[PDB]
Amino acid sequence: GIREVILCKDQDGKIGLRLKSVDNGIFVQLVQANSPASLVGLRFGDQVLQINGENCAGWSSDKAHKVLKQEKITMTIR
Amino acid sequence: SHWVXDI
Repeated sequence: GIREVILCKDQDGKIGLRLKSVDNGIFVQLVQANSPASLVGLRFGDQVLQINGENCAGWSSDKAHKVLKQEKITMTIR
Repeated sequence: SHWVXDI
């Protein structure tokens, strides 16, 4: 059930995705409709296992910010 | 129990 999404930022540099760290995982909390995130089928409750090929379990906010807000982003999803 | 980030 593991999938990969390969996302492209929109014209304003955004993806339309809200991620939440909750005990033992990073999860999708909100996907804006008609966004790059919604176009690759991300949904509430999806678990993000990898970001740009790195396992992201237990990442701090700083680490996520560095990786995600330092125009292709990849994520491994369960 | 932890952070939120919008991307």
